[PDB]
Amino acid sequence: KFSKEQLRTFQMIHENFGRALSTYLSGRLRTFVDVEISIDQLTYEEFIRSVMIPSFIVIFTGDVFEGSAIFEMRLDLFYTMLDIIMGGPGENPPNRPPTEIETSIMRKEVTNMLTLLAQAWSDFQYFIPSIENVETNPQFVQIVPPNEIVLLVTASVSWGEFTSFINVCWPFSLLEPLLEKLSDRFWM
Amino acid sequence: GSHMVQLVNFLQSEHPQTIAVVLSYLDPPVAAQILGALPEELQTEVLKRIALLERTSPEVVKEIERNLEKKISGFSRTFS
Repeated sequence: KFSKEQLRTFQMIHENFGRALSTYLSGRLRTFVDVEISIDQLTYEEFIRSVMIPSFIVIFTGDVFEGSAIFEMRLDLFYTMLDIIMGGPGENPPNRPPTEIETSIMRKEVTNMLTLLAQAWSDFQYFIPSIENVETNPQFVQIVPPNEIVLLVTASVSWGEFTSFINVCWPFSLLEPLLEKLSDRFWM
Repeated sequence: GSHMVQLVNFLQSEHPQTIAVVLSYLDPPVAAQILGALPEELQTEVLKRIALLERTSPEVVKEIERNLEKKISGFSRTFS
């Protein structure tokens, strides 16, 4: 359950994550990439189902983190990106699960990406993202009980006639410890 | 031979671009062989791409390299 005060906190942070992100995707893709951040509260079951099968999911955590989060990228952007960083244009996004090199090359891509997220957070809780597991099928992750609420961070990656989404799933069972210390005792 | 076959069974999967890169460095006639042992859906594709490779990356190549060399039983000259 989230506060209407704490919500404005996360908006400020992640909005910033989209700024460095916008500038990262642009430097990868080699052409301008606008990114618009949207954030919302949703049931974990309600999010996990809005994930298209198959897709590229990466469940991560940090050192000071108690639990784990999700960083999902829709396959169209995924394959568009791989096409680029390999000397190609990126005109056809295939509809299958990424292979050995595909996932291995894209892993390091979401690590850099994940880092900036950790940097937009540096003012509240610095952390060094350490990616736990990668899975191509969502009905296989089940991070925490399906009823819990999540802070879903949505990033509208657009450019050209193209437009996809990058989601960061911030569970409440990971936000409660730093919720009470940072947005409550000294701030309030 | 055993090379070409593993390289095809392996390359058949990969992105039309992924193949495009690997085959790029390959020996031209051996290139046409694999490029040949693939279905016409990708030939045309892999080939359109192999044409448009002005670019070149030292970390993705050296990644694919360190990936075949631990899947295909031995990468030779070409990529060396």
